[PDB]
Amino acid sequence: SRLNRESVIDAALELLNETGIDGLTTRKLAQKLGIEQPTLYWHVKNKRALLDALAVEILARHHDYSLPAAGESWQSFLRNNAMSFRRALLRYRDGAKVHLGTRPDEKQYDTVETQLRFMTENGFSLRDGLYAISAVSHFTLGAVLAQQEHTAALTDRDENLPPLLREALQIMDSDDGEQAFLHGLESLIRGFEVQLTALLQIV
Amino acid sequence: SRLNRESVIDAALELLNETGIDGLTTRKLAQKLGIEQPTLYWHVKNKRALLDALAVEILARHHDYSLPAAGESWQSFLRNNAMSFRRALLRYRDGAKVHLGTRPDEKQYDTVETQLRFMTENGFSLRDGLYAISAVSHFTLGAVLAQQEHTAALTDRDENLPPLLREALQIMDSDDGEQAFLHGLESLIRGFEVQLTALLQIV
Ligand SMILES: C[C@H]1c2cccc(O)c2C(=O)C2=C(O)[C@]3(O)C(=O)C(C(N)=O)=C(O)[C@@H](N(C)C)[C@@H]3[C@@H](O)[C@@H]21
Ligand SMILES: C[C@H]1c2cccc(O)c2C(=O)C2=C(O)[C@]3(O)C(=O)C(C(N)=O)=C(O)[C@@H](N(C)C)[C@@H]3[C@@H](O)[C@@H]21
Ligand SMILES: [Cl-]
Ligand SMILES: [Cl-]
Ligand SMILES: [Cl-]
Ligand SMILES: [Cl-]
Ligand SMILES: [Cl-]
Ligand SMILES: [Cl-]
Ligand SMILES: [Cl-]
Ligand SMILES: [Cl-]
Ligand SMILES: [Cl-]
Ligand SMILES: [Cl-]
Ligand SMILES: [Cl-]
Ligand SMILES: [Cl-]
Ligand SMILES: [Mg+2]
Ligand SMILES: [Mg+2]
Repeated sequence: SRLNRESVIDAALELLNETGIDGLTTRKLAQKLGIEQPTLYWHVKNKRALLDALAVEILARHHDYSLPAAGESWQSFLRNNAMSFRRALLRYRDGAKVHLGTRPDEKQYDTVETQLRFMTENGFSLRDGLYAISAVSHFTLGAVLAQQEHTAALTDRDENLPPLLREALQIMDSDDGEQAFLHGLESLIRGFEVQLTALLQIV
Repeated sequence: SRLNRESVIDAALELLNETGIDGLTTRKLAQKLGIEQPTLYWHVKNKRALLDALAVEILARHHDYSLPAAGESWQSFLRNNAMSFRRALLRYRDGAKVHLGTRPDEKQYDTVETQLRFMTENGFSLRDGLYAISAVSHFTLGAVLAQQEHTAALTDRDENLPPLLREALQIMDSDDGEQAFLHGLESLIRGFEVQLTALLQIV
């Protein structure tokens, strides 16, 4: 079939949902595109190059809150950005693992620069603005990977549970982690705010 | 060589540091133990069972702040627990990926039950206590995986960087993520505290 960049990425994402990141191979992508492995090679040099592109294209296609709205507070921006980032990572099997270890791509430079600038224009130093963006990013990726990797490992396999653990697993498994993620996200944003507002005051 | 559980785990962790989680195979563990693959099989049924055990044994051996000190505040306990958890995950190559998707093991039941009880005895509901423990856990795992997966992907490969990104990458890469992790950890703990102290007050 068609091997332009957009068609390759469509087929790779389709394959990702069927196989997960570990079982995703260029050999299985060739089968799905109806081509021989050396044909695919001209287009897609290895698995690493494929994963690097998927990580970019998943946010391009499905992360619709990269940028603040005109006049939006930094608190509201981080909340909306994290909810969007989370949605985009969950939309594909092993989506957080696909994002992990990447750094912003050249196609993302204007986006991420605007996010860092916006934090500095709302009274954060670059460093404190970066620490908040990194904390939100790590917390959101951690929460998604815990969800996704939990699903995954459920293709492996106690009445011996002590009672608070038993109840805690009941609670954790009552949604895709949305409740726990949103509660933690408010805690993190509020902690950022207490720090920003404090200036040089002992806090 | 010796194939008791402790010797197998010693050799597997040694192998993990040489290969990483993706390149860790029962076939390479057999070579390192000087045995045939069917000998190893009697001891170690597959990679999943090995990873599940390593995840438990890494914290058993190297996470020394599982439990609060007598009279320790919940704030201090979460901080010390997160710093210890982080140290233990970083001690082996791909250590966070080894932890990911596991749930507490039977050998960890008394430990994790004590942690959940301790949060409830410091005025959290089980649910709000679990949300704080999960947020700390997700944030810490996210921060470690970002570090570890960054190292990993550096076995793949711009003057075009816009200036705040360029400076942000300089900052991020000035340590193993310790500064950014500790700053975010204080933000999260303080947000937990503002929530706890608020009770039913609008906050
Ligand atoms: C500024 C970026 C950055 C800076 C320095 C080192 C980095 O590794 C990063 C990122 O990896 C970023 C992302 O991946 C974003 O998810 C990212 O790329 C992004 C986006 N494409 O819209 C986001 O929404 C961001 N968000 C907080 C989850 C986040 C970026 O802020 C950072
Ligand atoms: C209570 C545990 C739990 C409850 C319900 C579902 C879960 O998946 C968990 C865990 O996975 C826990 C851990 O892995 C700990 O890291 C965990 O097992 C642990 C330990 N062995 O000492 C920790 O120090 C904990 N810490 C916050 C990082 C954390 C545990 O609190 C939780
Ligand atoms: Cl066609
Ligand atoms: Cl074509
Ligand atoms: Cl195209
Ligand atoms: Cl491949
Ligand atoms: Cl990452
Ligand atoms: Cl600027
Ligand atoms: Cl011996
Ligand atoms: Cl033996
Ligand atoms: Cl033993
Ligand atoms: Cl294997
Ligand atoms: Cl996990
Ligand atoms: Cl109890
Ligand atoms: Mg990123
Ligand atoms: Mg765990």
